Amino acid sequence: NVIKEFMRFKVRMEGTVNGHEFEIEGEGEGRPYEGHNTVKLKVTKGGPLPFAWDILSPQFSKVYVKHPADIPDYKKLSFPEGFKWERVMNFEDGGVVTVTQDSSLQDGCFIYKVKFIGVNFPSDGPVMQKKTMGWEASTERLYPRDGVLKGEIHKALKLKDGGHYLVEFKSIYMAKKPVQLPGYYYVDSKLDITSHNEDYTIVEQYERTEGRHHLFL
Amino acid sequence: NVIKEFMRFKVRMEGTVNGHEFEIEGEGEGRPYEGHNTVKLKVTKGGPLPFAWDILSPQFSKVYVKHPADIPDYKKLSFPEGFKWERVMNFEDGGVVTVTQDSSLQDGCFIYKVKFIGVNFPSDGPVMQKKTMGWEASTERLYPRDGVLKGEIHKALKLKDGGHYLVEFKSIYMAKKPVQLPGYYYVDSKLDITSHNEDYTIVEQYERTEGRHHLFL
Amino acid sequence: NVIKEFMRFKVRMEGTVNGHEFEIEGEGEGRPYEGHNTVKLKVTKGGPLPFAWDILSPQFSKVYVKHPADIPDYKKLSFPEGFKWERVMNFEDGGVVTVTQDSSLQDGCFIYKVKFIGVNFPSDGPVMQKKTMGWEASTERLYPRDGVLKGEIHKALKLKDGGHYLVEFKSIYMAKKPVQLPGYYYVDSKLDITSHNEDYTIVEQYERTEGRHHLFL
Amino acid sequence: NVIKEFMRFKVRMEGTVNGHEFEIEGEGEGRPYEGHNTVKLKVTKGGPLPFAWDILSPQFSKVYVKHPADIPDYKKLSFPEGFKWERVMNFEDGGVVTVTQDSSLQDGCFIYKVKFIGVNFPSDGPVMQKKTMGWEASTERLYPRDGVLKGEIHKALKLKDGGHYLVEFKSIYMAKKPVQLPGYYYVDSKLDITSHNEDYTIVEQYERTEGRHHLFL
Repeated sequence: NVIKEFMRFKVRMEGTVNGHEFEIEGEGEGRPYEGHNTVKLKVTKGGPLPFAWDILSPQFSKVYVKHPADIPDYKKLSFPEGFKWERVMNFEDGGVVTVTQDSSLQDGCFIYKVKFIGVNFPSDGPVMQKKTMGWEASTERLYPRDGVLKGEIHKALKLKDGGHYLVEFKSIYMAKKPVQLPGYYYVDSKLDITSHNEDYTIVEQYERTEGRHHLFL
Repeated sequence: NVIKEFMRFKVRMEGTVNGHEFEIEGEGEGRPYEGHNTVKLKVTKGGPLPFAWDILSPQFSKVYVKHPADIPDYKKLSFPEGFKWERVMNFEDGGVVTVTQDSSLQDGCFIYKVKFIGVNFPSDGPVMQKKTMGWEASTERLYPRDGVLKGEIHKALKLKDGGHYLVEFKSIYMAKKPVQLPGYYYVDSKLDITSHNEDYTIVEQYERTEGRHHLFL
Repeated sequence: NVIKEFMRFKVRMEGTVNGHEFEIEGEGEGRPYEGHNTVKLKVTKGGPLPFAWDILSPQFSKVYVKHPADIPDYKKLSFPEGFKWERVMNFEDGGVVTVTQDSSLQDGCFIYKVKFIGVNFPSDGPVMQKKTMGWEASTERLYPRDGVLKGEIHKALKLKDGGHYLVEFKSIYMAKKPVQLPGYYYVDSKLDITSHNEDYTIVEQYERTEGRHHLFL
Repeated sequence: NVIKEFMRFKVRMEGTVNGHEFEIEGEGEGRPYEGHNTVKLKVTKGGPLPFAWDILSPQFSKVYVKHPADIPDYKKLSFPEGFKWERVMNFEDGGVVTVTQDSSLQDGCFIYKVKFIGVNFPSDGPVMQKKTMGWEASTERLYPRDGVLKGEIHKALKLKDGGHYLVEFKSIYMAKKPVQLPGYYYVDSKLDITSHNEDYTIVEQYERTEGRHHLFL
């Protein structure tokens, strides 16, 4: 087995939001079978960011989702080769983001390569004015489709003046080799920003993430 | 107590799907504080239906959602006056449905009046070809907004040739009198068709529905 | 040919916007082959309306669209039997409307029966606060699909304090019996509110609508 | 004065579609005040492309749009500094694309830098199976919003076996310096693939694009 009880990872993101180009690099670690992982990020180019860090936080590790024995762990089974993941984030005020990523395993460490493009965010909106205060804990709905695994989430960012800023996530997970696909299931996640410097150029995150069947089944 | 341990309801739906006009009348019952109810429906006009019954099933009782003590039960608190609910159902193949309903209390019995309009369903699609096999259990994401309660769900209809037919639900719950609104929370639901006649003109449904905080909190 | 150079019509709408029920009845007339028609409406029940009239204005006659000889006039050809039309109106601030209609012909007079359900409009939004000042002239993109005619438009309502309120229209035109379908084409339209009383309970409208190929063809 | 009657351009694209990375370089020319331009493209990395070329064709020069004297030419006025343009392409089968671009003027030649991310395209769909055969001529609806110029289009890809594959374009044009914005208007366009080799690694395109008021005004 190539996936140990403790695994480290390296991540690199090249992105663009409302015309602003940036590059982020980071290191992370966690326990794949327990559903715990952490990551320390640094904005290497284009810093400081003129937008909310929160839109970038869920783009930095679903191989770390704790899966019970009866639910095929598609993402873990895809290794050593790995998987690719794609995403559409539809924000309630017109903002749209598409993400494309490659997950590989090189010398016992997971390697993540992310590309991000965020467009149509209002200048006076919560993203461009940094009015967000982290994500609420979420629940993803997953199912097999077109030979790959897909998942959707109704997420929300908490606001400074109170209230929520709603975002719909549509994710696609694609294995680099044909492996076992699960049926209809759910993934609960809670991402927290554990520490950050004043301008968000150095950020530390934590994520608890577990897969399960619906409670009524 | 205005809402008793055991409550009955009467429901009437006037609808249109792909130009086909129909009317449905029903009678139901259940336990509001336990999170479960049943309903028997009869197609009084426009029978037999040339589309999947399943798209109509979740339009026939959220006052029956079991809520913990720490989550304000907005829908129960709205009574004797009651509440109105509205909904948008966005199907993956282009089909769209808007629903509008009024919930009142007349002489110890809940009265539900539903109006349904379903449009843009492909003639060769699972709705018009009756290829659906019930809903999978679901999880609604709720939050307060614009002085009322809103909730969204990523639902799915099971297909007989295998696979899923995806539908996004967007619901709005509006009290007739200003009552206490809850915060961010979730409602798990599971609707089953318990019995039906050959042409789906007489149908019986069961729904278990419970409110809760996200499992990681 | 059952459709003459001058044709009259009568229309009735039963609708609901944000829980508010209403009924509208009207009489109209126009010239089918010239591309223009007029209509006088009166709110028979639910008057005065607490929302903007403008959202109802495009639901009151596409058989009146002028078509050149080289573009099959599907809607005119559908008569004496007639056609049914359905619509989805997606507003930028979340408001969603579905409309279903039946168009028939009785002794030289077209009979229109409309059902309208409008949901999710913000209470402080331009619809519920009556801040709209009529529609801008529009351009519909049409094409045949699933044995019927479809069309989409990027429309906009002019705002009182300046700016626009965007709405995407998705319409489906369905002949009761199969008749010749056109290919890809466009329809230019301009609807005007010619007169109205103070509370919009009596309203007169004018529409100019003509079909054409794209100008670069 | 800076934009001459005849202007040349260089374009570079770094993109990803369904996990497949590619790079495209090209050179074009045309007449800005007349509303027409040409471009020759070469796939420099990731060739041959396993998807339809057509989705990339409209990403390679709106400074070339012929504008009448009464409609402020925002994009031409933005020069020598230039503009940035962003886009969302919503395909009817779930595919989503976000594009971000930078347009500048260097040594009397326009320089275009494009980043493209395409996600959620079905493996058996029109894009991944190359079932498309060019775009139909289109009509963009433009308006000023949030201090910038926005435009939406209901586009369509012609299918090899007949019918259309629908795509909704949402574009945002942002000048690098505060310049005069137009009002509500339209842009007609027709993009043709004039020449290509067997695997689409070398492609030549032509575009005729002109701005105008609605025909009824």
